[PDB]
Amino acid sequence: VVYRPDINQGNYLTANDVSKIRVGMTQQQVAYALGTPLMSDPFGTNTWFYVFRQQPGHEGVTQQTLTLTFNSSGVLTNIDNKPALS
Amino acid sequence: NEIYATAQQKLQDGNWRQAITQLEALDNRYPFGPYSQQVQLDLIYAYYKNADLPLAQAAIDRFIRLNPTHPNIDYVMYMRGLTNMALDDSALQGFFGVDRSDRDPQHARAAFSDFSKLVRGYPNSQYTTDATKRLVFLKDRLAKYEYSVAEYYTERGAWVAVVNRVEGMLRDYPDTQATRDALPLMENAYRQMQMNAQAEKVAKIIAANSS
Amino acid sequence: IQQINIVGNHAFTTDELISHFQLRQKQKLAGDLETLRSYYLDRGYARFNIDSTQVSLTPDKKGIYVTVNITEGDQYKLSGVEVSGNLAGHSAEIEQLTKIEPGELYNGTKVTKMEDDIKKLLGRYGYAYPRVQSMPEINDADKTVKLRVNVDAGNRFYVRKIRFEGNDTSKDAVLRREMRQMEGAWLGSDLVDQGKERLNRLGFFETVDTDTQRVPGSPDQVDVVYKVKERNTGCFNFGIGYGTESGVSFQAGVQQDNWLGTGYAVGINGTKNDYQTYAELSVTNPYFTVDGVSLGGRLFYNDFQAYTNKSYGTDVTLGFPINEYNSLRAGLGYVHNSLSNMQPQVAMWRYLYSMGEHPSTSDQDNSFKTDDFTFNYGWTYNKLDRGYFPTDGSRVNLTGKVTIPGSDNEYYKVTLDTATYVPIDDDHKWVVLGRTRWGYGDGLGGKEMPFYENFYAGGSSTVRGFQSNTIGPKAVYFPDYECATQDGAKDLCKSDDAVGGNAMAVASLEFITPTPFISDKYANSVRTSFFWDMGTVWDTNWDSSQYSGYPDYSDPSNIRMSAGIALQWMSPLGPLVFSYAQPFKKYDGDKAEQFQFNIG
Amino acid sequence: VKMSPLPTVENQFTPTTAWSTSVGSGIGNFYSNLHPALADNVVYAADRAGLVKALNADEIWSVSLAEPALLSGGVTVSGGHVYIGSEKAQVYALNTSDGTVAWQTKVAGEALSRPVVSDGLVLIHTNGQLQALNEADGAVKWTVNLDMPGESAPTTAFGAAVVGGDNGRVSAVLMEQGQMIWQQRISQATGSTEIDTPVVVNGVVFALAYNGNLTALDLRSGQIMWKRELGSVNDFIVDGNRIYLVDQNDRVMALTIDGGVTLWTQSDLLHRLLTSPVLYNGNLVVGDSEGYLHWIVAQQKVDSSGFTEPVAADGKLLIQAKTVYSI
Amino acid sequence: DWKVLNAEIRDNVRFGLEAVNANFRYCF
Amino acid sequence: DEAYLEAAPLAELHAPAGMILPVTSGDYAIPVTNGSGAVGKALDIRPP
Ligand SMILES: CCCCCCCCCCCCCC(=O)N[C@@H]1[C@H](OC[C@H]2O[C@@H](OP(=O)(O)O)CC[C@H]2O)O[C@@H](CO)[C@@H](OP(=O)(O)O)[C@@H]1O
Repeated sequence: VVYRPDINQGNYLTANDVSKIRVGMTQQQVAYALGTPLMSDPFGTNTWFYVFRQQPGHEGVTQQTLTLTFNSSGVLTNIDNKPALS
Repeated sequence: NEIYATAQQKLQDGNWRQAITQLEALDNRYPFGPYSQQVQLDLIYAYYKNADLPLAQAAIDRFIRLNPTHPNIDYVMYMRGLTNMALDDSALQGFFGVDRSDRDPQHARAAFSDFSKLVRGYPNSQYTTDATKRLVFLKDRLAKYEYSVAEYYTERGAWVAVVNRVEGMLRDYPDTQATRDALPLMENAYRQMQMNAQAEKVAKIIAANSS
Repeated sequence: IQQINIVGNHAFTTDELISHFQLRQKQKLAGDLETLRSYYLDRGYARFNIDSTQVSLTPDKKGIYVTVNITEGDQYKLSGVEVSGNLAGHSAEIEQLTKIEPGELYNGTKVTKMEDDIKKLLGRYGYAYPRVQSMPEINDADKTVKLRVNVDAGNRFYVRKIRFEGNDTSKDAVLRREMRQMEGAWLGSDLVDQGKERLNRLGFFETVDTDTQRVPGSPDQVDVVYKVKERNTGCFNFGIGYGTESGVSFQAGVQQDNWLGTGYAVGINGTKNDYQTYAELSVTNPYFTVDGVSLGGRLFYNDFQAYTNKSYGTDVTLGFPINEYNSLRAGLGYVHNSLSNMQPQVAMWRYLYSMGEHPSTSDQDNSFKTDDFTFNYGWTYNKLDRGYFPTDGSRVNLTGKVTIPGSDNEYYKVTLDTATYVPIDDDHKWVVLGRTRWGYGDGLGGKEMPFYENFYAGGSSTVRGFQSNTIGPKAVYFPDYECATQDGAKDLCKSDDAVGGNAMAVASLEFITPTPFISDKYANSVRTSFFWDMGTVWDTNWDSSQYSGYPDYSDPSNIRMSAGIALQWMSPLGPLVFSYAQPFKKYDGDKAEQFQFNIG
Repeated sequence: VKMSPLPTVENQFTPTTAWSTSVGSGIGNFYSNLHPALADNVVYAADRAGLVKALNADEIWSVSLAEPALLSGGVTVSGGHVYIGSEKAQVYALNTSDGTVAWQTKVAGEALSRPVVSDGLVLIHTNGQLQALNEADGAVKWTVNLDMPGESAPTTAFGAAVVGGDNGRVSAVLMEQGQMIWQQRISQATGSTEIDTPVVVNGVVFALAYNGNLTALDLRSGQIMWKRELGSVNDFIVDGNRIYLVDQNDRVMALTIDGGVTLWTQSDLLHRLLTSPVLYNGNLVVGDSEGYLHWIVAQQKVDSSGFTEPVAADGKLLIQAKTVYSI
Repeated sequence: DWKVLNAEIRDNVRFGLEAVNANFRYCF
Repeated sequence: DEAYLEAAPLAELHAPAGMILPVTSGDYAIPVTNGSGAVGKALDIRPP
């Protein structure tokens, strides 16, 4: 009933770019393809979080979470893609 | 001559309005006269005590620009710190007991920076103990502002603004009270998003640093 | 300048090109040269060139001449528009912006408009810094131009932080609750402007401006800074009027639309004298919940000993938005009203008879009192661009009451306030304003609306130039005027005492102009206008038959009209209004007042 | 600052206007060279509005060339043709006996200078371009461009013209083709805002400009023979081995042709906005802004509206007010 | 700053004394 | 006034085993001072 503005959070992801990521890319190659992360793990690890969250007014919350774990050498070693909330 | 002796008596015993009237009368004195610098310092003091703060700032900037080095330049810098910190207070919010930390912090950041310059530049000055106490106060006054913003975004539901705002507090104000109390907001924000590994890391920090 | 000549003109009369010049001096000369160039570039003369300018003085500098020498071409047509480059989608929207009428006369301004529309189309999707350029291919074999546009979208930008500067009194949450751009989300250039408009509409600030700054060392992030300047919001008023004629006389109160920066709207008033006691308390919370639900209410007490009129009550109102521009309100209230020692008269006793009362004519010794529970409701529409001196948009405020079953009175009342602003000039210094008010109340179940709820009109707030609450029906008394009792006239007597009526209609038209002459210090605080206004109030159920020897107050056609000039000023101590008007159309008993002033 | 008052000197002569008549609307406040001309006992005149008249030397012809024409450049008459310039791009050529228009032609800019007829062509000094037109047609023969920061008319001799504009130089060009012969500096000032008709007598070029650089140059090459501080925008007269000048301050004076010591001055007309001098009946005549004629010893009132260059020929003095008069 | 039976203090504050009509205003 | 003299003392966070807290920035670092001077109303605030 009461109007609630749409809320967006996180960086914008699309299938056309998510399909671009491959094991072995450098941090600069990934940042170029997808852009600068808005979330990272500060507590002593080299992990980037690409969170795509949308909450349209009085609709359900939708979220895609792409987690990238890098080696301390600056090499992508693990990709974990959650397409939806549980 | 007579005007400066009168201004000195008004600064010590008389009215600050009479002291400023007599000191401003000396604006007709030679810029190179024996009291020119002493009068400029007396004017800065009178402007601060009368709350004519815009003019204390202009006169201090002029004084420092014209005399980059001076035996009492550290006194002037200390007065610069007090002049900026004095603009942060307000009589009405004080009278009613309003918690003012949410308002604009621009003046507190400027005062913090100038006191920092004082403490590092002249460690032997008699003013650095009081500047140290005011530096601790200002650092905490700023951390309260960052907390207030994180609390609002928690209420609106912008979970990433909350996570990044608190992460920033952990880099700029690591040891203040507002930071120790801010961690539950990050611990929650990482659970509304399904990021359980970091909610657990934060919970370990909260427990390890618990009273 | 004694003479401005144009050499080589053939398509237009010299006077037509001169009619657009400001010289009628380097800045005016440059402005006129650019105006001439654009004037031709808007009509297909793709090859138009300004070949030379001559500026010279007369002997002894008595005068000056200006001549410009130009070469005209011909009227070119635009054959089509070619768009290429890096379009990150959105090809259909650009193609839609790209559409032109076949053979349409080539126009440089239209090319600029299309280029800007493309930048604004991409900006709402987060492409804050695109590269857009266009250039013609001008043909010789035919009077045609082919337009090429080269677009490179660049990359998407994200917002890192939103900061506020100049927020010295208000809480950061009071500014921030009005934003539409979120931190940590993709940038949208329209959301930032909607935030700017909402900050202006509150009315707490003299100005709001923004800055989108790039983050050093980061190719895709910006910071958004809002800069505001606070205005004084409400004043405390206190005073004493002691004297031996009246004794103690006391008045005090406070009104703020922002209370210490907390966002609450608080109004507290009271006064005491030998004949009247009054008190009022009103508190509203604009955001009881985070979504914009507001909650507030008031208490009042009013004791007038002159007939005796004593009343008190409370009101609780809740309201909530349903759209960006619409909100609804609903609430409850209670009023106790006790009257005694009323002067016998027809309009009042008609009601008293309908309530079942049978007072004795010409004996003022009487009493009547009620306890009434009321349901209140209303709706508001608001899209004005400013709080203090709006220039565009419109506002509508429907409100009303219905008696709750079980109350002593049974009635309903409806009111409707509207206003619309339309600019005349692009700088919004010339504006035309229309204002209207409507209202109607009536009875339920055979009763009439109580006379203490009647509508009144006239005065500086309604129709200017008349004494307050003097427009409308006047009292007709039964047998201080001697006819009030048996010691005077032995029959019905009329008077000039305004009583109001069940229905009201008022309207005005105002022309808002810049101050003819004033320093820049007042450029944003003083505004003047000329106005023409009209209105009328009428009393349904007036018995035009039984009292056919007296004016028939049911006729709504007896419209009163006035016109004059007024000035508004946002004095540091509050809004002030000054006006003068001449009520050129008036009727029997209309007491004029020509010079009027009040605090807003 | 203020103009000197009218002199109190008693008029020692008995001059009078032989006849006068109104002509069109008048030049008024517009500065131009629309002076009258006289040839073969016929007076030719024009008004800025576009009216052109010819009268006997005692109303035989008049036409209006407007559809105003903003006519300028004055009227010059040579043989069979009359040439009238304009502040528009058109130059009008009319027959001298019958006044019917012969043709019109386009030029590169305002024809503010006097149309000068010489060696088969008409020289018009405009936009700073000097153009030579066919004396018997509208065809352009050639143009020459000059630097630029009213325009001075050309003077011709031996098949070449001497011209110069508002720039600091004077130039001489050939009449056969648009070929430059020489250029030289004649003026300088202390500031760019103060930097600015030549004559040739016995092979000596006499140049004058606003600046105080009155200069005498060799005709064949641009070698300066002498220079003096005197300067003025007004036309001047060289005759009898004497130079008769009207100074920038409206001083009236004469000097010798060698640039030697000033022979005499009269300063009682200073700031009265004098016209150029004319030599008539052995005396110099000037008109002022208030309608008085001065003999240089005598003064006479003619027309209180004021004055445009005076002209005289064959014993007649013809002047026009800011209406034509013959004295 | 201060200027004058009545007086003004600065912006936001006016007082008048002038049986009696003593009053003042203080704007926030 | 003396309100600044009531500010709470500073105290750092301990790092839990296996984690490192974020590396701090260079600013807002208060250096160690002797603390030998006067405080509050005791301080001679005037032209030397
Ligand atoms: C958009 C920006 C805001 C500005 C809007 C401006 C337009 C509002 C017009 C107001 C209604 C016109 C008056 C009218 O026309 N109102 C009806 C009519 O009123 C008799 C008329 O007669 C004419 O000439 P005369 O008869 O005087 O010779 C003069 C006008 C009026 O006087 O008929 C009544 C039936 O009731 C009214 O009823 P009511 O007043 O209750 O609405 C009607 O509305």
